[PDB]
Amino acid sequence: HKSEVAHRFKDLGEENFKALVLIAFAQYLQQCPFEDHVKLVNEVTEFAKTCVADESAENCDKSLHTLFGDKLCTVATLRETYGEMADCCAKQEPERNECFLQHKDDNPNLPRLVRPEVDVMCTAFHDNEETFLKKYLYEIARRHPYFYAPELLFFAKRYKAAFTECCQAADKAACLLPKLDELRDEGKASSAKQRLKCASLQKFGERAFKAWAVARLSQRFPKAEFAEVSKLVTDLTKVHTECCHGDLLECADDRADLAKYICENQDSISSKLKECCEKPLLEKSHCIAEVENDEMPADLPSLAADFVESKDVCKNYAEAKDVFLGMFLYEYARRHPDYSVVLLLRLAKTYETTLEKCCAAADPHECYAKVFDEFKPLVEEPQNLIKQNCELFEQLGEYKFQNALLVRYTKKVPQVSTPTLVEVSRNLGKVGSKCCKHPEAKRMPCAEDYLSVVLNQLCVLHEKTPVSDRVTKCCTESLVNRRPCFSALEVDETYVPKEFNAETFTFHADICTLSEKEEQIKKQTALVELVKHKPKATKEQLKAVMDDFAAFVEKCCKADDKETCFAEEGKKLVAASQAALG
Ligand SMILES: CCCC1C(=O)N2C(N(C)C)=Nc3ccc(C)cc3N2C1=O
Ligand SMILES: CCCC1C(=O)N2C(N(C)C)=Nc3ccc(C)cc3N2C1=O
Ligand SMILES: CCCCCCCCCCCCCC(=O)O
Repeated sequence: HKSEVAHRFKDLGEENFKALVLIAFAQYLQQCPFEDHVKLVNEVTEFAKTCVADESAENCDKSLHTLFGDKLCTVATLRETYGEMADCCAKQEPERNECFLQHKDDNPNLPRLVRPEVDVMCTAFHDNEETFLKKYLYEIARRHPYFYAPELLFFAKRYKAAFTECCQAADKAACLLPKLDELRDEGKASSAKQRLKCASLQKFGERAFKAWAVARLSQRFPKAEFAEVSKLVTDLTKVHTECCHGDLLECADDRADLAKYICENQDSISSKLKECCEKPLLEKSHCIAEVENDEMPADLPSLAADFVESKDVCKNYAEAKDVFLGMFLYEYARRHPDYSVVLLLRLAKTYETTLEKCCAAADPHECYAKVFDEFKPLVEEPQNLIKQNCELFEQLGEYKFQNALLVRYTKKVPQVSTPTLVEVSRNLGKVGSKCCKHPEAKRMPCAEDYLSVVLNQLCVLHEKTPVSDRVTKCCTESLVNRRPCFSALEVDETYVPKEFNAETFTFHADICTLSEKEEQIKKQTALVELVKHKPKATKEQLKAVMDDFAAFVEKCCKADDKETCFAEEGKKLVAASQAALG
């Protein structure tokens, strides 16, 4: 109505409002201490209540951006702490706001957040729950300036549930830690995806984004009309554009609008939206974004009717290429919730290439008549990888599967650093343990989603520390040829064995007191190193060596006077192994 703040306050509720204002300020004033942020929040909340009480009270008519900017420009240390940014206060809206986004550091030099001992966490939680959770929101928000504030709040609440549930438990640690580790993972995954989507829109452009969207939305809402999907793809692209620019308000209003639109037209979009559409304003978007795929229409024609057999294919195509290709994708995707999005893009691209040639050929219909046959090998490549890799994972376990990946990628890109190879391999191993659990129907989408982030993170590191032209080739390839380009990597013939280093292969009894995760990482680091030294070793030779090693440990650890055993037997092992691998 007349007062924007009061409106949001009433819509949101005091609790969420305060949470959001806190996240907002922390995302910009990433450097100010916690105590300072709490004060601003109180002041803004006070102001808010004033406007709710009397919508005509002073300033209550000012816009959110203006109000937000004015308070921001209140920090006296502004110039001394952010310098350049303070200059923004001299500008006027909307340049002031714009000037602020331009100075929001996407990655500050803040210290890593250390997880305290479970007992101190629980105690702090019980003694001052309110500030325990706000501190949490503060620390996270300031480290992820672009994380969509509301998603952040969603994470906060699960964070609180974990403490409520686990601090009462008989065995707090066994209950809390795992929930915390999972939260961190999901949080980092979610954050990495948001950045990934924004980066994509930048490099690859809008068209490619809309394409990605048509496909994903079609698998989700297979009953919706193409017209509806187009409309959505359009608004969703605007949303991400604004959300990527960093402006929280616009981002939020766009998402709110999209969600209501969807909920009002839900009976013609998807049946699986009842649940999501009842939830509170703050959770609609979140819910809808993760809503389960709907059941697909029962009486659905063969694509080849409208896209191969038809006589007016080139006519309909020439008439509006993108649109036609859009309908193709839409048709292909809603019949395949089991394909990864990028696979659907590959087919679409293939179809496009074909139409581009064939529509300028003698008899078009004869040129593009067998195009669908060109899809089969494209669809099959990713399918067999899943099958082959998931079976291997069912046999060996996550850990031994991770060891297999280690041997496999170290041989492919020996140049990469050992610690990097270890991390990426463990993560890939995780993708296997979380996706192979599902039935074929959902394996590909699962892998696609996790692999996209793992691969991008891979590219980022490497981008900073280049080591191989091949990796950079794949990393700068189309985000549709990316995974395939990495799958096509072959053993490196050139790589010359690393000079033997005795130190690298000597172990002390400390490895026994080490924690599993610690032990594994130590063993795996030796593994990569072994492979870098003897890149021609075969699975059998390696297998054999690892076995001896297995014993070696179990033998030394769990045996009177361990230190000695690791220096005596260790000498033997290392010597024998070298001869074995000549
Ligand atoms: C190095 C990562 C440490 C780290 C961590 O444990 N976090 C956490 N906790 C405490 C559950 N929750 C998060 C949720 C989302 C994001 C984006 C980040 C975190 N957060 C971290 O940054
Ligand atoms: C893969 C899920 C398809 C998908 C979907 O339904 N989305 C949606 N709505 C409300 C349509 N809003 C978004 C808001 C935030 C994020 C991060 C993602 C989406 N968006 C999607 O990407
Ligand atoms: C709303 C209609 C837009 C859909 C456009 C269809 C484009 C499909 C081609 C695949 C795009 C991948 C980009 C590329 O690598 O060339």
